Amino acid sequence: GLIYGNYLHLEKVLNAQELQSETKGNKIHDEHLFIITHQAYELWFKQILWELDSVREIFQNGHVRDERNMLKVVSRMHRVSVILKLLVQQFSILETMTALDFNDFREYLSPASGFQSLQFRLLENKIGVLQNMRVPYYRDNFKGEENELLLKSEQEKTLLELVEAWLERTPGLEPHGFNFWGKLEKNITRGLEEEFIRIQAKEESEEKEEQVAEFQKQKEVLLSLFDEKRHEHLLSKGERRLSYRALQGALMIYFYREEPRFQVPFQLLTSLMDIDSLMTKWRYNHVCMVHRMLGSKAGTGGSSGYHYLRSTVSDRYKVFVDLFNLSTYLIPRHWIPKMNPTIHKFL
Amino acid sequence: GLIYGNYLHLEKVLNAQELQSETKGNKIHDEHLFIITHQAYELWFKQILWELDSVREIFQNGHVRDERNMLKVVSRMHRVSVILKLLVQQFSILETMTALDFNDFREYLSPASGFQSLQFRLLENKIGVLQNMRVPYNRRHYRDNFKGEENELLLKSEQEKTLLELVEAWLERTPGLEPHGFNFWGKLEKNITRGLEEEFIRIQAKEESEEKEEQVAEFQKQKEVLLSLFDEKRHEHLLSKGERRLSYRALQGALMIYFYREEPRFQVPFQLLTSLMDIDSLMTKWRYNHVCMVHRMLGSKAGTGGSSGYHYLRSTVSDRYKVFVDLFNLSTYLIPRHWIPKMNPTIHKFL
Amino acid sequence: GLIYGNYLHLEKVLNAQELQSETKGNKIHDEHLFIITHQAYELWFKQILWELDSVREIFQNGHVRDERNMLKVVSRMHRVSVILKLLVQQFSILETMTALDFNDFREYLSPASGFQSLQFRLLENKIGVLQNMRVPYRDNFKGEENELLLKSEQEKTLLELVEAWLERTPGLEPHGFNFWGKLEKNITRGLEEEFIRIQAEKEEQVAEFQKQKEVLLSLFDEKRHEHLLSKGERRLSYRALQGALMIYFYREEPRFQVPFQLLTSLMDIDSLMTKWRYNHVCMVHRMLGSKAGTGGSSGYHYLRSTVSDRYKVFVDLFNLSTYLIPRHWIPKMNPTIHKFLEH
Amino acid sequence: GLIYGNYLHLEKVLNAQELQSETKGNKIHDEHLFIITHQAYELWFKQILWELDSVREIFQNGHVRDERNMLKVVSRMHRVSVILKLLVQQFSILETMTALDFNDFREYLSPASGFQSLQFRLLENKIGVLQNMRVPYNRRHYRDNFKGEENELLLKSEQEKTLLELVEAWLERTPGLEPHGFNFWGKLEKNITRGLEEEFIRIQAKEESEEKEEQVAEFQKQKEVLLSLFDEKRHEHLLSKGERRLSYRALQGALMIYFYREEPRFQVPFQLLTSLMDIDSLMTKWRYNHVCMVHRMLGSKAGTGGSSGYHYLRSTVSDRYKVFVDLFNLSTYLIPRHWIPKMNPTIHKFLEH
Ligand code: HEM
Ligand code: HEM
Ligand code: HEM
Ligand code: HEM
Ligand SMILES: N[C@@H](Cc1c[nH]c2ccccc12)C(=O)O
Ligand SMILES: N[C@@H](Cc1c[nH]c2ccccc12)C(=O)O
Ligand SMILES: N[C@@H](Cc1c[nH]c2ccccc12)C(=O)O
Ligand SMILES: N[C@@H](Cc1c[nH]c2ccccc12)C(=O)O
Ligand SMILES: N[C@@H](Cc1c[nH]c2ccccc12)C(=O)O
Ligand SMILES: N[C@@H](Cc1c[nH]c2ccccc12)C(=O)O
Ligand SMILES: N[C@@H](Cc1c[nH]c2ccccc12)C(=O)O
Ligand SMILES: N[C@@H](Cc1c[nH]c2ccccc12)C(=O)O
Repeated sequence: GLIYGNYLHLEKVLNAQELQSETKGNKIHDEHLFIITHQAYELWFKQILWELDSVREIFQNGHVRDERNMLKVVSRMHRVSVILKLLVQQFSILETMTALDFNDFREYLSPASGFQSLQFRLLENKIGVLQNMRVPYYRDNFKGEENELLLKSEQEKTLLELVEAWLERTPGLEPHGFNFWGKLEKNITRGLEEEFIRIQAKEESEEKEEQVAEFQKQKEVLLSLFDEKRHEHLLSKGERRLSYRALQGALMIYFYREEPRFQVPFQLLTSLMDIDSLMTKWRYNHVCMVHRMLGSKAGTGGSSGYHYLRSTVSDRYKVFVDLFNLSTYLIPRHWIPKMNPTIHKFL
Repeated sequence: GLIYGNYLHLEKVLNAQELQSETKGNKIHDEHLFIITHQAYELWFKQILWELDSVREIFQNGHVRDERNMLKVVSRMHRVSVILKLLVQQFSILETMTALDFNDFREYLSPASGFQSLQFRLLENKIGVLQNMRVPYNRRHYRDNFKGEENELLLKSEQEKTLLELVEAWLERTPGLEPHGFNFWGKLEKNITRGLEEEFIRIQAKEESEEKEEQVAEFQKQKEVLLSLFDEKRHEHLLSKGERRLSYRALQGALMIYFYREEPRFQVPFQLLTSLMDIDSLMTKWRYNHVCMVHRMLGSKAGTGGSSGYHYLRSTVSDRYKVFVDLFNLSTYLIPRHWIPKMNPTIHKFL
Repeated sequence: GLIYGNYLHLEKVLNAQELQSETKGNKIHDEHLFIITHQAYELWFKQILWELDSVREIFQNGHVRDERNMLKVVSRMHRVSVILKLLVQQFSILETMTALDFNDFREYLSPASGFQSLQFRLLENKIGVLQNMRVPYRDNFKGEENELLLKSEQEKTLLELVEAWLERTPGLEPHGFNFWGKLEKNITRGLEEEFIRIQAEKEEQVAEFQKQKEVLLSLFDEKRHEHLLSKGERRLSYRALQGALMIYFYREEPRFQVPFQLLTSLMDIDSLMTKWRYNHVCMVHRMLGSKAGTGGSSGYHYLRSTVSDRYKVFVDLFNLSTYLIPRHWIPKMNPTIHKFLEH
Repeated sequence: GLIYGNYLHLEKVLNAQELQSETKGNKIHDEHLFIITHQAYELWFKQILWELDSVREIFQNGHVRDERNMLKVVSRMHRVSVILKLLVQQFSILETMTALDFNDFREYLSPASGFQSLQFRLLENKIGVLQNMRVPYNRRHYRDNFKGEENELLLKSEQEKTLLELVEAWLERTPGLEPHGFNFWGKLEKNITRGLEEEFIRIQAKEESEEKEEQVAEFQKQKEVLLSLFDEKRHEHLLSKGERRLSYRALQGALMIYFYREEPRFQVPFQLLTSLMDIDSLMTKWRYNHVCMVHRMLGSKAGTGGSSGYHYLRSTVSDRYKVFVDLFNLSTYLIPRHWIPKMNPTIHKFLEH
């Protein structure tokens, strides 16, 4: 019964290539590569959305609470990063088209543009790209059911929100349990006092002063971790994304990552940072290619082109910026609150 | 006005995903990845066919005679190797599927298989894989997967001039082969004979030892192989055994381009021969990346397509599928620079 | 204060390039690429040995028994896979050397060869390639190096250390969860239940079933395992094989999640090691055609023979995919066993 | 008899791994990966310099004039691209180190940093990064990080002819620019003037609508930009600001090679100009891969080298470091195929091998 071509619906996939250059009586060879490249990107965007929606659902329905499901969650998020690595490398194919050959069919593209990629916007919204923090110069380019899908993607819970809620339930944050945050503040305070005492002991000098100057900056940054009102301020400015408690959960997972219950959660947090890193690399690879194709010419979508695309390579689009910035507060191993054999048994 | 999704016919591309697991009311999540991965490979096969047919046409219609067209030829053949590099890497995506999760939807695939990939067979044929070259199982079982217009397209792909045949005819016309002109082959036989005579004298001069006795036997091996190049009867014998594919005169053209590659008229031609070897290497790396994956997916299990599975696929990782094997094997006959026939001012100007 | 160049000992690393063509009064430009490529490969071989020895020691010193060390074990084995991926890709650099430019300095290399790569042999040995299964190596070494290589053959391999760990896999104990007994029962019921279905298209369905029955029930023949094991065609003990299959089937159970990742990584390393070998083959074919190597091998022909399951140490982890069954056949796990496989 | 290990001097290469964490009696496992990764980069930087210096010399000694050398020049410049491609991908290895594990040995590194990579600075200089276009970090020149011979070597790298200067000189001699010959620049201005006039007449002829106002606006913009290409004084201004790098005549040569790339004598030259943009693109991609990894390693911590760290590195991902920016920006002035000045059989014959 089942045949390869029918199974893969190749009657659709391999009959979707219509050169506008040809339609308008001036067939240009490289337009075919241009079409295929975009169609391959859109297939992989569909796969990323399939994986991403399935992970969002595992969080939203509480399946993530059952830790049996963590291999599936980390495997699928790792799989998204493996797909994004290919999409970054895939620009190398379209770069075998010269700007001069591109120029021969560019006129037939106006006013279509990548601003009309539904799936790219769905992908951005569902990971959790800030709606206000987008570069000043998006949903205007969409109508009908597509506009509806995009609104759903903006209103439904993002991977960021769902990871946030899960980080807020991380074991060990309980003030009457392990009391991670209280102990951490106590240990950092005591650690810094002892570091100062031994800087003071040294003989007055340009070096000692440099050492005091650096200690004072590091002290201010480390203790700023414990300033909740500062966090709330930076939250409202969109410079941070995660709730204060979610930050505590993530830092708990970082410090105690070798504890069996935190091993795969540490892999997940690593994977989320990988996905942000590969999405900005996708953007910058797109940028470097567009510079060769357009120079300083305006895009068919109405943007300044090259200059606009450069502005999207920015932490404005880094959804898990907080997971990166937590590296600001790494401390000597021996300052990390100790685990009692009971804390160990629970993890 | 033109819209992105309309331009790219995404109403077809993004409505072509039907999970057979779901159609039998037992939806398996990873079947979606399986479908997208094959669909992406088939889009790229279609692009390779588009590049490959355009280059076949440039050879067939004689446009290749105008050397203005050589940048276009080498760019498109290089583009094929860049696409094949991505397709080799693309297996890393499907390797994120465990054998256990694959096993949950495999039953819904039978009897469909990669043997029913029309485009993969069109690609093999159009580069110039011959029915004889295919491993016994593959040889006849390959055409028997296709009916109607699909079978018509495969017949055409075998009946029409292959890239091998078209490159061969072009290599036969390589400037410098002309016995009345630069007479490459005559001068090469003379210089290699003279070169071997000087080498035999150098070795014969050496103080007697074990190391001399070794060099003598090694020299005698190299002399046998190098002088065998000029035995056209031996060339024809190896053609019939399928050990060589190119005509004797095309082989001479290939060596001309290798030795004189820096001559301006042979610069892009040398890039093209490099690209043809690249495409053979990447086709066989594609085959071997597929083998390594299938081994983890099936172990010793037989394929849905009817083959032994892992064991069959290993047999396709063979030089019998290497269309431009002769371009690789010409490295057997590389000689010291100072043995290569000199070009005087007259022949340099012509190139 | 520490300085970058001093820290990295670049006084050594960047003063280690001597072109033999230039030493013999005939400097060939592309020999520099040739030297750097091999040196970069050897640095990464050293890094893989560093990771692989550290993981061997975690198994051998008992620390792997502490399941808090599994993240470290899988990260380091995954790191080996990421290094090998780069090393496969790294052939693309040396392939920018034409066979004709290589031919200009090849004469200065004899009789040196890759057969004299100490680290490559150490890597093969330490993963657990056995000397009797090698395609017809220590003859190429002397003194301290021949010594290090004998140690690499005599000391516990990653295959042996993983074998011993797989034998202790929870759920195998006959008095306990009794996985192997339960699995045989369920596959026996599974097959005779399908025969009943099939016997009630119809010709080929009877043939395919008897093929499947024969193979599946052959899994339970321990005598047959020991035969193929002694004949070098299998590598893991029968109990280790049961552990592996336990981890495959129950991989989602928290305590088996990172172990499954580890089994996936061991298969990735075999796959990438053979891909390294095959990329080396594809390049050497263009460089040499049918010429014999400076090492005294047939060259291209000998290298092809190393692209075989003779060199696939974890071949058993691949072949376990032969014996995969419908998931409803897998012995159900009660709340008693489920709680034992929680962290 | 030559031995593998002796040939590759592995007695040096594989005895250069000293963990500072171990030297201070606290050995950290991942410091070994850190050291090997930097050592591999430096081996490849040396190979890039070897290729780059060989190609600089082929231009400088005048051998580039004999067009039989063009396969060698393009092969070696493409080889630099292939190496840089691997170096971009190589960051994936060091990314298998967590920020937590890096934090366990970071203390033993200060005040060493990548600001002290002689070869990275040599590479930047020899391609043609402007010293006055470099981003500052401590109000002083990057070369303050170097002393003695290293400082001298970097000075020579700044002073000696860069790849940009050598390519520039060669572009100025591009056949077809000579006003008494093919007169490319004269014909191009004439053809663009005509092209724009015929384009205006076509817009003038449409019925008054938003579509016309769009086309009139879009047209007068394209008109301004294209005609600007012929303003030599505008080019000289932008050249002094460092917004352009190539002389006006070199720019003409590059555009000649773009438009007539298929002419046999311009085929390998067009490949070279493509390779030069690839190298700019792969160097900036190296910088951004470095940036993305460093964000996870340090967050907003200051660098051992005295920079702001992540924030400073983001500022080097900039057209300040794009040496062949003019080759990219020429795509601004691409025109319809039929506007390109026609080649008669005489110039066709002079641009054949
Ligand atoms: C010759 C190749 C390409 C050129 C010249 C190009 C040009 C542009 C330009 C100028 C923009 C900004 C909007 C505008 O004014 O049009 C843009 C945005 C975009 N392009 Fe491309 N593009 C190319 C290839 C691709 C490919 C292969 C993809 C694959 C999906 C893609 C996806 C996008 C997306 C998703 C956007 C929206 C990005 C954002 O707003 O952040 N582009 N492109
Ligand atoms: C789980 C993944 C895969 C498995 C288990 C698999 C298995 C097989 C098997 C067993 C065969 C031999 C014919 C048969 O008996 O069925 C085969 C052939 C083939 N497969 Fe795959 N395959 C996989 C993925 C892919 C992908 C992604 C492609 C992409 C196009 C592909 C393309 C082919 C082609 C073209 C053939 C025919 C090759 C030849 O005859 O030389 N396969 N595959
Ligand atoms: C032009 C490039 C190369 C050629 C022609 C070449 C050739 C050969 C040949 C002929 C052999 C078989 C032994 C012999 O007869 O000499 C061999 C083995 C080997 N080569 Fe290479 N090789 C090349 C590049 C490399 C590189 C870059 C590495 C990196 C370390 C390498 C590592 C090895 C190793 C480890 C072996 C032993 C493999 C085994 O016994 O399975 N080769 N090579
Ligand atoms: C954990 C990994 C790494 C970290 C955290 C790191 C951090 C930094 C930082 C902070 C700087 C700015 C100067 C400073 O204040 O120290 C820098 C510059 C640099 N790093 Fe790295 N780096 C890493 C890996 C590497 C590697 C593997 C290379 C390989 C050569 C490298 C090469 C450089 C170079 C050349 C610079 C100077 C770049 C410029 O000025 O534009 N780094 N790095
Ligand atoms: N699985 C539990 C506990 C939990 C929440 N966040 C975590 C992070 C790491 C480990 C466990 C947890 C839950 O989802 O509520
Ligand atoms: N926006 C591109 C054109 C383009 C790129 N990708 C596309 C996909 C569809 C339609 C148009 C495009 C330009 O300005 O040149
Ligand atoms: N272009 C000419 C001459 C030619 C044939 N083969 C070649 C190989 C290399 C260079 C030139 C040629 C032709 O097609 O007949
Ligand atoms: N032949 C494969 C199944 C398979 C792989 N790729 C496919 C694509 C379409 C249909 C079936 C397949 C097997 O034996 O398991
Ligand atoms: N950690 C225990 C139990 C164990 C052995 N092998 C395993 C495999 C998976 C999970 C647990 C185990 C041990 O080393 O003896
Ligand atoms: N064995 C290779 C030469 C070779 C490859 N890699 C080497 C490293 C060191 C010494 C020699 C080599 C040949 O036969 O051509
Ligand atoms: N080879 C000649 C002519 C030349 C200069 N630049 C070029 C660019 C492309 C083609 C030829 C040239 C020279 O060096 O003066
Ligand atoms: N500058 C880095 C440390 C570093 C990265 N690479 C190095 C090489 C040598 C010495 C130090 C380094 C930091 O701030 O953490």
